[PDB]
Formats: sequence, structure tokens, C-alpha cells
Amino acid sequence: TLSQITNNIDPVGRIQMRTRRTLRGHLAKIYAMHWGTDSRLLVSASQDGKLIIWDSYTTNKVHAIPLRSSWVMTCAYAPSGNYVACGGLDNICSIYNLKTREGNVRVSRELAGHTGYLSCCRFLDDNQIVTSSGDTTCALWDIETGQQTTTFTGHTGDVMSLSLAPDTRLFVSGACDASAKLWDVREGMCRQTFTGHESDINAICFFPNGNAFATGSDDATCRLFDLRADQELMTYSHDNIICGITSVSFSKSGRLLLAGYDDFNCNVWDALKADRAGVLAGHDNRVSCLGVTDDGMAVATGSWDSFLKIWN
Amino acid sequence: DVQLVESGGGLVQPGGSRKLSCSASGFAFSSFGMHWVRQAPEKGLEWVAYISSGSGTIYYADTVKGRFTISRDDPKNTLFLQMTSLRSEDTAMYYCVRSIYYYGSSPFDFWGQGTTLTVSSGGSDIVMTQATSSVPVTPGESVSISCRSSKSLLHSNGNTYLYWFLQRPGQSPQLLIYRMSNLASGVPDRFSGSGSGTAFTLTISRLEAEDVGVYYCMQHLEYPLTFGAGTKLELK
Amino acid sequence: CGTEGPNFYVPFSNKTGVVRSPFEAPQYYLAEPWQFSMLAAYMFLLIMLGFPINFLTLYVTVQHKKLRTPLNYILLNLAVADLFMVFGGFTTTLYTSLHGYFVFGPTGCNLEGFFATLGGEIALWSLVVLAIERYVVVCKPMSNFRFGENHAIMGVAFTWVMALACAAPPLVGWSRYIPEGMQCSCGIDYYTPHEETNNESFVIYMFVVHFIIPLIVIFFCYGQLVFTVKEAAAQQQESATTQKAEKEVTRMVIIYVIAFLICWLPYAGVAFYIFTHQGSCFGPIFMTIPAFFAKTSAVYNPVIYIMMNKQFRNCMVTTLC
Amino acid sequence: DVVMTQTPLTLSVTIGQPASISCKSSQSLLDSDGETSLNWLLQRPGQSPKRLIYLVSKLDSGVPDRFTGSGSGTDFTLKISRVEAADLGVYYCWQGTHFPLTFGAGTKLELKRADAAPTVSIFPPSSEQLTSGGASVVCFLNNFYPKDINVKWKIDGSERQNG
Amino acid sequence: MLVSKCCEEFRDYVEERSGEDPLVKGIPEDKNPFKE
Amino acid sequence: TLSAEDKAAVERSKMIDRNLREDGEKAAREVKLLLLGAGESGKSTIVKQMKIIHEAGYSEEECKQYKAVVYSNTIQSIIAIIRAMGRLKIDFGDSARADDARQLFVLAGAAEEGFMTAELAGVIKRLWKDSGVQACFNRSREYQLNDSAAYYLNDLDRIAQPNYIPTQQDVLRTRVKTTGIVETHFTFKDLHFKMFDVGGQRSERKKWIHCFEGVTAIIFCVALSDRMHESMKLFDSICNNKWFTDTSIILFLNKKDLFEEKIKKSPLTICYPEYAGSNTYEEAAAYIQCQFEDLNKRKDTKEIYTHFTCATDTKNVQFVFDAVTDVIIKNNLKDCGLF
Amino acid sequence: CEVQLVESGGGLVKPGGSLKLSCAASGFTFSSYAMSWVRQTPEKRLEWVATISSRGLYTYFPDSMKGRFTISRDNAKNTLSLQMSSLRSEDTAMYYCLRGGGYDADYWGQGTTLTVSSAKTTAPSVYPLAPVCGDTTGSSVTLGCLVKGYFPEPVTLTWNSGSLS
Repeated sequence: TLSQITNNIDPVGRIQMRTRRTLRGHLAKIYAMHWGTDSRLLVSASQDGKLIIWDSYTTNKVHAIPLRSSWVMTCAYAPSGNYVACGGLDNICSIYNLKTREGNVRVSRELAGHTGYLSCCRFLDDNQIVTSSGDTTCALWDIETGQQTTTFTGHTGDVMSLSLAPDTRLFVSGACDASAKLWDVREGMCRQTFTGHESDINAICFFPNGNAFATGSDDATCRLFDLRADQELMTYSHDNIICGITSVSFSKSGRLLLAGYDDFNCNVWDALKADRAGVLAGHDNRVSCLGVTDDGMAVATGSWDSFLKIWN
Repeated sequence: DVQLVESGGGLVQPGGSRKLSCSASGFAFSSFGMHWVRQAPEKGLEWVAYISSGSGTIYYADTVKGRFTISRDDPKNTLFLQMTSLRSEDTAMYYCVRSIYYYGSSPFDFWGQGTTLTVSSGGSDIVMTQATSSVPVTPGESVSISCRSSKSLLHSNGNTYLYWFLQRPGQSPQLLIYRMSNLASGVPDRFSGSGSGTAFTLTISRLEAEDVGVYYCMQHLEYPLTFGAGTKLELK
Repeated sequence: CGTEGPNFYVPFSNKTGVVRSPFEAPQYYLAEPWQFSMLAAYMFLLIMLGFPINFLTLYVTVQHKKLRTPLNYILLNLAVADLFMVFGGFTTTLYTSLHGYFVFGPTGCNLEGFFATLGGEIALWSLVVLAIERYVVVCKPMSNFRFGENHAIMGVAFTWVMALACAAPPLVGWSRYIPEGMQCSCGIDYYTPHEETNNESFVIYMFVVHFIIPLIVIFFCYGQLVFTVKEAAAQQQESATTQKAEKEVTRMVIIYVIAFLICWLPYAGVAFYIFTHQGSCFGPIFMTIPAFFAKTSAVYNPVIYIMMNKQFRNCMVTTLC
Repeated sequence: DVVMTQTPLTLSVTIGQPASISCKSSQSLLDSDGETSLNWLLQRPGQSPKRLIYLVSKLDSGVPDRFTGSGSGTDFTLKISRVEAADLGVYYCWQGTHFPLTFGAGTKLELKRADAAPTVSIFPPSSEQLTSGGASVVCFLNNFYPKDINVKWKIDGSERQNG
Repeated sequence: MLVSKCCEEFRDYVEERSGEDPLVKGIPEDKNPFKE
Repeated sequence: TLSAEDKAAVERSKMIDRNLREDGEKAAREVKLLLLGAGESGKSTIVKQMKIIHEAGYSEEECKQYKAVVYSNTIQSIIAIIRAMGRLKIDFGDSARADDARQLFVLAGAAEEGFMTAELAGVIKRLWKDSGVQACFNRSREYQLNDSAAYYLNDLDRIAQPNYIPTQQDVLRTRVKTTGIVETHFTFKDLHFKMFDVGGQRSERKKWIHCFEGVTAIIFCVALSDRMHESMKLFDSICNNKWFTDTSIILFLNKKDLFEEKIKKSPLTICYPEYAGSNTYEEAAAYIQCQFEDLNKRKDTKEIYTHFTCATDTKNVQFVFDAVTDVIIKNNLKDCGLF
Repeated sequence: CEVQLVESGGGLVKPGGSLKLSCAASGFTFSSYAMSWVRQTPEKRLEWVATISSRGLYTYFPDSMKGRFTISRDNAKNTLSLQMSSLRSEDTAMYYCLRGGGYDADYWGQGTTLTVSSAKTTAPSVYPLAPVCGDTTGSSVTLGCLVKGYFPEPVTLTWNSGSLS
């Protein structure tokens, strides 16, 4: 185990992060957020029917996009900054062009074909995007032509969320069959399948070198999974936490494990020593989402309380 | 298809009044700020006036504040410029220019065709200096034009507010480079910009036929906006 | 009837030569020191009850941020109000019946009268505004409206505006502040004439703005509330818990009304009987009855509206130790 | 060379074994619309050619599911799970992408005959024909041995390739 | 494939990453445009 | 003061912000009703006829939200036909239409709101009369084409009047493949009602197990007389969840005529062998309600709204609006200091 | 009415000659269906002939043969016709007319045979040779037949009431 290997190295100690910015303005539940690749712009999704892209440096909203269907569950920002992809219980992924838009908001693509809700999505480039749905399938779409060009079948229960490898050559998925499956995008099939949680698995993310990943579940545990060793390495569970986990993100070095809890807190674990290193409090309702910038300088947290907060 | 069509130009007696119009279509007119820029017969560009998107912010040049009024009717997607007490020195070609301002935007990215006004007969500003007024060139060679300002254009925010435009002979000016490194849409990668603080250079590699015209540098640090006198490209 | 003074009026004839200034000699010739002994002890009693409730209120609101809602601000106002009654009223009266005479000069007399009256009026209109707020929220007269922190802020500010519209004029040149009753407490001179300060127009203004409007407003709002709840109960004949809520709300509203009449109808009746029955004279023993009732309202309004509220009663589990 | 190659050219397959034949086109068969103009055809001796596969994956009406086309670009594969009597003939991959349309070489599939004793029937020309300068020997070889053998022509003791 | 090899991999990737993180290492306010 | 050209982004931000605030202030006041069930062949169909018979409201604006859908259907249909003309190699009956065809590709990006010049209409009328277009329509079974294509194009006169009001059958024709949701924006007693009929159950537990919270009411459909223990298990899991402690469950026991006949002929013991009551409606319904409500065990109050219903003449709107009002009043009093 | 495909015009043609094949299609939408011609050489090599659209405005022909073959169609008889001149040795083939084009050629026509030879028809010399005595006692005996100078195929030979071929 990692714990008995890293015992000699010094602990990280006092992690006292402060709010450098408070992003105010949603007036209902937030369901999604996504960092831009500049570690500065970001998109958020709210039940006010708005998708907002903010320049986090000045505290300005760049765009507020009005959605045709308000029953949104997922959103994504294209790495080029040219497109977003917003999902919904309408089973449609709507694509929005952010730059050739001569000022009004326009639908650039409507991705139709799933038979259950669109639960998650991630861009590859301005071409191809991988998506998961409650219909128990995942699909890669050619947005330009509008066709499902690749399809990832093999889960036997609702697919909940997805995570792109850092090099975008692999992706992992988590489903309510309590399994995660690793898929190779171009052959469209499953190389490996990892079971062990007894719960539906709602959330998953990657170690920065793309060689390992951690999952977070409503069963109140986090788990570390290794691709090349093909198995669980560690479980993260306080005995008095029986509530769901909503969100996970790594620090730049992998040293910090950030986890969101139904108890209104974001616990920060020392990934090397298994000691709790810190807490993110200051919210009046569930933390529903979080994320670490690509450049590492700041973390954003999103919450059931309709607010976002910026920490460093 | 984005269009801006100015009208209202003509010949006017001195001291009279005239309202110019610029008609916008094919974009979200009310989201854009709008400017009026004029060009005296054998002279460079000089910024005249600005009205923000939403009309919340309006700026005038000193020689015109109080007397001339810029306005817009956003529901009817039209910009107006009401002129009074017209002098001979107001005689110029007048361009309407669109400009949206947000992080990463490209201001001044579309210009109308312009309307011509002819009037009959009867300090703190930054000085930009291009000491060479013209340069003879031959195709395929590479040129570097320079311009300098008496104060540093690097702002405490980290940005250097410098824009380069091209006006080909007989046509409206065209934006070439914004914020030192962004290639304008449709402009070939043979253009490039460099400089430091107070001295700047635009370089063209393997100069082609269409490259001929007048090249202006411009500061957007503070109002009034001011242009250089322009550099002409002559064939040998 | 009384000893007219420039800075004072003692409701006791000076024809004997006994009366003295209330700023000078301990007034131990108006009444024997045992009566002031009980008076002072009672003021100390209400001190060791009043600062407890209002401070515990502040600490608890700080401790639990679930209670930090727009609707609860006016209760914070109430706490502040009773703190005015604590400092402006009780302490300097303590230090005077302990001495027998008012120590801090006529400027301290103005300070006491001002802060006392300010606290009482801020509390009065705080209760008026809370009732108005509940009316708007439940009866929903305004179609398509919300009740946020902006509205609570305007309400508090409005209460301060009106409170100052009463307490500050005696500081600028209208009806004067003088020691009333046992002369240990300074207040408005509503009971003597003084043409220099135009007492009549001020007293009439007081009686109307600070009596007729509160009563009319409370009856109208609660009338509409009872009418609304009766109609709702009429439509849902079989929901027992709604019948319970109707009965309990009506119980509490009637309690509220009786508390408010107890609090203010004493001054109203006294002033009205002065007005229609001119030519009379009552002394301090009976003239401190209304002061008694008002100060004890300084006591039993914090219980009923802070302690009994089930949104604060649910902290009282987390409060008593 | 202009190669429209179906591979292998000649295969001996066991009864019931699946067969896979590859089709390679000299040019890409994708049109501007992203579609593939591909037909898998069977031509039987004595019967009109019958289409086996259309649009790679849309099975034609009345064709058994054993015929499966797959592939993309210039790489095509026709698969037969079970070889039966109706499968006899010549197999073609025909493209309609490029005009004029080009026909494939085809794979000749025929059923192997049963082994039996060598039945040889010989009819040499008569002496009248031998003196006439012409020679035509009628030779029927049924169930002959070995299988790997060619038609032998011997004139004056020397093997003759022509004829 | 057992755990400790990958754990040396986690170390050798983590060690020279402290100099970029502004949280565990902390941050001077001059090296961030987030001064007010 | 580092405001340089920048003091323009804030102004933009404040205008967008004002817009966000205004839509938001109006919203959230809507009364949202969520219909679930469909655990049977036809539950939502029964809901639809009750909606048709007892629910209405067709202002101009609700009809107007289907304008873009009508236009999109028409344009996509004509595009499908044209593309099939290119695919099957069909030529115009008159070569002058080749010019129209160039215009066609231009007018095909003209697909904006309501561009119906006489020229486009005449081009469409001429295409529809073409024999190759008719041939494609009569071979429509080989591609995808709205069944109403001919109906509408042949009805362009009726369709183009500015007072066109879509009928109910028009709405039914609006095509639904895999997802629906039902919406209305009618006004009644000065309240804006929003009613949603959702299906997709038998597998979408995860969408209500936690996706819903704060909704005004649940309408749970139960097939009274139309496996079963797994259904009880799913309800137990949803019903007893701690996050749904304060949410009201409203039950419309529908298809009551068949249920009343079945309980006459089919004992309740088929479902619950331990049931010792009589097979009357009242006792069996009370027993089922008891079995469901007993799964809570963590709620002192109940506020369950039970209804006694009759035929197609039943005054449904009075019943629905009284229940909406009592729930809003009790939910307004719960958080106004009064208790 | 009835879907009928009739081909005609096949036979023997001398080098340098001309011949008109015709395929008539009836009973279906001839005007809205394309048409194809495909040739099959006796060497089991298929060679494409022609493909004409539904209305005949677009025709595709090989360039090496353009100027030799002429295609036409009549709506009066719903019939396609193809005239050939300056034929070659490889044009001796089996011709099929097919409903539809390359993207919809699902049905194949009957076709007709075209043979080109400069030799004039000659009566074949047929001589039967029976096996010698003593070699005819086997269970299966095959006779011999010398047919020389045969043109064109086939040659009909019948013996014993035509029972034996």
C-alpha cells in the first residue's frame, strides 16, 4: 500500500487556503461546471436556464447562454474555446459556437440519438466528443456530420459519468452496475472492467500523469485504481460518513485529494500519509462540484447554495 | 453577412448641420459599441467619437465635445452622428466602426464603407512618430515599418494597447494586428508584429501585390483615440 | 398641584417651601428611602433578566448561521431596542435613586430621555413592521413578488427614520425632556404646559402617530389574516393539522393583541383623560404606574417575541446551558 | 497496373468451413456524400448473376444471413459462414463510386468432385484422318489421378504446349 | 504487478512538484494578479 | 486606476446581470407538478385522456411556441426530399427549375423565422406538383419523412393565415421519439401553472432518487389491477429516503372502474396473502396507503391528499386548484414565523 | 402492368458491322428508374457496358468505346436501344439489361448473345465412332463423335429418337 511506502516523507502540514474571489449570481441549483484550458475562463450550468462563462481574473461574466431545455445534467467546454456542449433529459447534446458568433447565441449542432438522459460529456477537439447516457450506452459523435460514429456498449446498467485520460487516448466510465470500464476510443470497445464498489459509482477522475485514477461514490468511499496493476489500491471512508460524495479533483502534484461531502464540507486528504489535511467550509448547503485549475494556482468550489467560491 | 452602410454624406455650407447614419445588419447591433472616425483628404485617420453598447458611455474628441452629438437607436439598429456649426476642417471621409469589448475580443474588427462629407470654402495626447513617410519596395522582399510613442504603452495591467491597420488605396481601412500577436481573421501569416514599450515594428515577408497601401499604428490606452499619420507603400 | 421650575416641575406644592431642585438635593422629602430601596432592587432584578435574554440572543444568532435570514433582522432590532432601554433607562435611574437627585445635569437628562424614548419607539415599529411582513408574505396581496433582504433593510431603516422623527426634536428645540414621575427618569413633558416648546402640538402628534396608526394597522392586517385562514380552513375541512394551525395562530394573535393593548393603552388613557377632563392633578405614586408597565414591557416583549418564537425556541434546546 | 483484386484467386475449402475473400480497389470508393457504392455479386453458370450483399451491411431480400460484407475505403471483406450448393459460381465486388464502373476479378468457388477409380475413354483419329494431316484425339478423364495434373499432348514423342 | 513499484512512481512524480503548487508551498501576493 | 478600455467589460457584465436577474425574478414562482408512474402498458395514456377532458387552456402564446417546430418540420422535410432527389438521380420536369434549385440551396440557409414570400411558396408548390417529388413521397417508406408532409404542404392556404391556431391533433402530430415532457403556459385565477407528465420509469430510479428536490408535489401513478415485489422494493427505497422526508406523495388511483370490477372478482390477497380485510375499495385502498406510508417511519406529520373520484363529469379543476391552494398556504405558513 | 424484361437483337455479326440490341421494360416506373447494360465475356470476365439515369439526361459511357455505340430510349414503348458499330473480338459476350443504376441494380435481365467472327458459316462434319468389340461390355460405355469445322456453336446431334446426347 501507498501509505506504508510514503511514511518517511514529511507531511504537508498547515493547509490554510483563503477565498480570493466570491462569484455571485446564480439564484438556483448549480448542476455543472468546467474549467477552460487557460485555467482562467470557466462555464457553469444552473437551473436558471443559463450557461455562464466567466473571466475569473476580473470577476466578469463573459456570456450567459439561455438554454432551450432547463433539465440539464451535464455541460462541457471545448478546449479550443470555440464550442460548448450542454446536455439534458431531452437526450440531446446542444453545441454552441463561442467565437464565430457575430453576437447572438446560436445552436451549432443538436446531437440526437440517445434513448436516455445525457449524463456526461467530454470533448476531444472541435471534431469528436465522447458522451454517456442513462440509456446504458456511451457514444462518440462526429459533431460536424451529426452521426454517432463510435458506440461503447457493454455496461449492463445506467452510465453515470466519464473521465477523459490526459492524453485523450483512453477514457474511463462509471455506471450503476457498480462498475467502471476503461475504453479505447477508436476501436470502440472495453479493454478492462473494474468492479468492487457495492454502490452505483457516480464520479471519477485521474492522476495527472494519466497512469492511475481515483473514484468517488455515493457509498461514502473514495477508491484508488491503478490501470497497469488493474485493481483497487486504497479506500477513503470516515466511519461516520455514510452520505454521498459529489466531486473530486487532484492538486497539481497529486499530493492533495479533494473530496466533496453531503455534510457541506470539502475534506482535503494527504494522499501520501492518509491523514486528513484540511477542510473547506463556508457553505450553507451541499458542495456539489469542485475543480483544480490546469495551472494549479487555485481551486473553485460549487455548491447547492447557488454560489461559487474561489480558493487559494 | 455583417453589413454596415453609412449614408447622409454630401456637400454642406459652413455653419450648417447634418446627421449621418450607419445602418447595421446581420449581427447583434445592440451588443456592440460604435465609433465614428474621419479622414481628411490627404491625411491620416483621427478618432472622432464613441458610443458604448447600451449607450451608457459616450466619448467625444475635445475639439468636438459640447457641440457635436453621437447617438444610436439600438431597436432600429442604426447609429447617428448629428453635426452642427460645420467648418471647412470637418471635411473628411467618415467611417462607422463596430467594436465589442470583452476579454479576448477583437475591437475595430469591421468597418463600413464610409460616407464622404465636404464643407465648402469661405499636450496630454500621445505623439506617435513614424519619421519615414514613404518607402519604395519590390515584390518578394521583406519590409519592417516602425512607429514610436513619447510614453510607454505598457500598462500596469500588463497589456500593451497597440493596433495596426491597413488602408489600401481607395478602400476602407482593414484591421491587421491586435494586441501584438493575434492574427486577424483572413489575414495571411506573412504579417508579424513586434516592439517594446515605446517602439514597434510590423514586418511583412515576401511582400505581394495586395500588400500596397497605407499602414497606421494606433493606441487604445485612453481617449481620445489617436492614429499615426500613416505610411505609404510605393512601388520602387 | 406642583412646583413650576425652568428646568423642572415637581408635582408637589412649594407653598410650604420644602421642594428643592431635582438636580441638587436627594429628594428624601418626597418619599421615605424604603420605597426607593424596593424601586432600585426591582430595576436591578430586571437588569439581571434583560441583559441575559438579549445577549444570549446575540450570541446564539452569531453561533448558528441557520437563523441568519432576512426575516429575523427585525428581531435583532428588538434586541438592540431593549439594550437602549437597559442603558438609557435603568442605569442612570439606579444611580439617581441611589443618590436622590439627577447627577449628570440637564444634558444627561436629555441623553436619558432621548435614548429611552428611541428604544421604545424602535421596538414599537419593529413590531408593526414584522406584522406587516407576515401579512405580505402569507396573504400574498402583491401578485408576483418576493421578500428578500432589501425589503427587510428598508423596513429597519424606516423604523429608525420614524423613531428619530420623535426622539430627536426635543434635542433641536421642540417639546422638552424633563424628569418625570419620581424624577429619576427623564422623559417628554406631556403633562405640564410650556408655550416655549409647543407641547400641545407635539403631544397630539405623539398620540396620533404613535397610537392610532399602530392599532388600526394591527387590526387590519390580522383581520385579513384570520379571514384568509378561516377561508382556507373552510375549503380543507378534513386536514386536522391545518385546524391545529388555525387554532394555534388565533391563540397567538389574540395574545399579541392583548400584550399590545397592555403596553400602550395606559399612556393613551392617561393622556386622553387629561385632555377631555381638564383641571386635575395626580402625583408621582400614581404617575409611576405607566412607567412600571412600560419597563415591564421591556421585559415581557423579549420573552414573547424572541424566546417563544419556534425558530428561536428550537435554539433554546441549544441555549439553556 | 489497374488492379481490382479479389483475393485469393483460387481456394479449395472444406464443406462447411467459412470463407473470407478480400477485395482491393485501385482507387478509393468513397464519394462526396460519405457513402460506399459496393455490391457483392454471385454469377452462376447457366443462371443470371444474383446480388449477394448491398451497401456492405444491408442484406438483400431472400439472401441467407451467411453472406456478410465488411470493410471501408479500398479494403473489403466478404464472409460466408457456411458454404453450400447455391454458393457455387464466381464472386464479384462491384463498385459504382467511379464512372465508368469497374468490375472485380472475382473468386471462382466450385464444389470438389468425389474421388473414384480412373475412368479414361480415348478415341484416336482413324487412319483416314491420320493420312489426312489432321489429328484430334477425344479424351474423357473422369475421376482421374493425380489431381495435380495437366492435359498432356504428345506428338512424335515430344510434348506440345500449343493446342 | 504489486503496489510499491507504482508507489515509487508516485514519489518520483510528486517530489519536484512543490515548487509549482501555490497552496502547500503557499504564495506571495506579488506573484499573482489577485491583489486588490 | 487600471481601468483602460476595460471599464467597458464591467458595463457589459452589469447589463447581462440585469437580464439574468429579471428572468430569474419571474421564474421560481411557477407551480410545478411532476407526474411519475407508467409501470404498465398505458398509464400515461389514461393520464392524457383525463388531461384532454378536464384540462385545457390554449392562449395565443402556447400555440406560438410550436411555430418554430412547425417551420423546422417543414424545412427539414423539403430538405430531405431535395437530398433524395440528388441521391436517386431525379431531374426537374422543367429545366428552368434548375435556377430554382440554385436558389433552393440559398433559400435553404434562409431557414429563419417565418420567411414565406410568395416566391418561396410558389417554388414549393411547383416542387410538390413535380412527378419526381410525388414519386419520392410515395416511396417515403424507404427513408425518414414526417407523415404530415403532404397534409401540410397541400394545406398551405389554411396554414399561412396569420390567425392559424394549431389543433390538439396538430400537437399530437408534433413527433416524439424517445423523450417528451408536457408543457402549458395557461393562466388561471391569476396563477401560472406548469404541469409536467413524465414517463421513462422501470429503470430511471436514479433520476428521482436524488435528481428531484424542492418540487411542489409528486403525483404517483399506480396500476390498481393491471416483478410486483420488486416494485414494492423500489418504492420502499425511494419512499423512505432521508432526503425525501418532507415531500408529499399524492396518489391518483386511476382506472377505478376496472379496479372496482376486479376487486369484485379478484381478491386483494393475490398481492398480499396476509390481507384479512374485505375486498371493498375503501379497505383495500386504505390498506395499500397504510403499507406505503409505513415505509416512512421518520415523520410525525403526514399531509397526504386522498381523493374520491368519479366519471368523466367530475369537477377536476375545482379539486386540483383547491389542493394547489391549500398546499401553498401551508407551505407559506410553515416558514413565516407562525409555527 | 406486368413487370416484363425482353431483350432482342443478338446474333452473329461480321467484323466492322453494326447491330441494334433492344431491351424493353414494362410493368414498373421505367421513367423514374435508371437502367444498366452489362456484358459478360465467355472467359467469365464481366465488363461494364453502360448506365443511364431515370430520365436519360445523364449518361455514362467508357471513353475507349465512345463514338462506336449509340444509346437511345423511347417512352412510347418504354424501351432502351443500343446500336454498335466497328465491333471487336471482345464484344462477343452475353449482354444483360438491369433495372436501376449502380446504386439500385437489384434485378438482372435475361440478356442476349453477341458473336463476331469473320468466318462464314460452314456445315460441320460429324462422324460417330463406336468402341471396338469386347470393350463395350462394361457398365458405362461412352461413344465417340468427331465433329470438325463447326461454326457457329452449337451443333445438334441426335440419335435413337434424341434420347442420348
